[PDB]
Amino acid sequence: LPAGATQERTQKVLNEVTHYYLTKEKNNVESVFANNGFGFAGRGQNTG
Amino acid sequence: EDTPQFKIDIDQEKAQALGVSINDINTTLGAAWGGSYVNDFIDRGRVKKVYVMSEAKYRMLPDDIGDWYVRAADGQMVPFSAFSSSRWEYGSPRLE
Amino acid sequence: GKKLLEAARAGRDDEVRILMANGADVNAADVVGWTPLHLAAYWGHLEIVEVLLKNGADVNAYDTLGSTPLHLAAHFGHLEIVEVLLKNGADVNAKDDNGITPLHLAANRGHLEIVEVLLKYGADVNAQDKFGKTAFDISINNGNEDLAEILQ
Amino acid sequence: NKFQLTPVDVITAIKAQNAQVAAGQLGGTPPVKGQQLNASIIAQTRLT
Amino acid sequence: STEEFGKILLKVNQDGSRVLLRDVAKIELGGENYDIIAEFNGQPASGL
Repeated sequence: LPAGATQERTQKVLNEVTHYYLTKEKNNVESVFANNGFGFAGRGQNTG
Repeated sequence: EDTPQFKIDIDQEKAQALGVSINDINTTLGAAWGGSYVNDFIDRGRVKKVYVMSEAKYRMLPDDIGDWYVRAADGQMVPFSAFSSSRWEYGSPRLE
Repeated sequence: GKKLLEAARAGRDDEVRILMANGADVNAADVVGWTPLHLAAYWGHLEIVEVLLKNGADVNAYDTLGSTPLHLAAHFGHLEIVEVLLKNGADVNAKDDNGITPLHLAANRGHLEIVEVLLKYGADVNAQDKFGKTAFDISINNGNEDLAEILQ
Repeated sequence: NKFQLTPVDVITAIKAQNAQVAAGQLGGTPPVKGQQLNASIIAQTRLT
Repeated sequence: STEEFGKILLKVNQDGSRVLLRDVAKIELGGENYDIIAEFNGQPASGL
């Protein structure tokens, strides 16, 4: 997410992500583990 | 096996009332009955410890608890029997 | 006496009701003043309380700080033992060396049933400890809504 | 001595005014519903 | 417990009324920090 973007804003996005895998990849995806707060580029409320 | 042990409770309200800080209370109890490593001194060129502890005859039985005093913020000396209640209970002398 | 103190601590039914037949002292007290009846009220052995009391055990014996078996049992939620003690004449308002009563101890832990059994047997609800605290003052200080109402 | 000061007070003042402070975050976690702003709160920093 | 922390005596007023910790705060078991939201298929999850 952009700079300073909040926790609740990231979570709506990760839920849109998890909803895609479990619906439109229902044949192939077993489970999705989302982590809001830390990423490859670093930590912050705006990375997941 | 578990052994009897002397539970002593500090009344937070009465201590607060008398102007007697809890730190004055606890460090007095501990340094008297448990003793306290205070600092070091040099005994014949060799650095060694300095413990303060009550003399034996004043830390033997529950009656001796009363003979210890703490100063209040107003400057008056208050005995332990003023802000403490005490009972008996059992506990382990060696937790595995 | 020494074998009865440790047998009533461990809770061996047969061994207390054989030591009693061997003339063991019901009121033999350890170094802190705890009789076999103090031990059984502390540890919750209901049936050793009933064997000792009918063998002449001092129901209102107090330790080297003034604690009676009724104090111990009312403190740690032994309801059936509080009733058996009171049925054998337990001092419902006994005062230890701090002024604490069985009603105070039972009120601090929130034992609603032992408080109602002590009050039924006539516990002084306005009895004060050494700090002037009643069973009620304990209740408001602990935030106990249920018990603050039972204590008048 | 002109201003009734000692090294004690100098050291105290340097300790008070040359320091770094943990100040938390605007919209810090845990946040409230619909927080849209999350930002580092910057308190006192080291002198330079 | 939360109750024992609740009855911490902060202050005895002049009229005697005791200011308790629960009177000025809410008290609960909680996380050490709340910076990470971990979800497994959108359900609450922790892990190793």
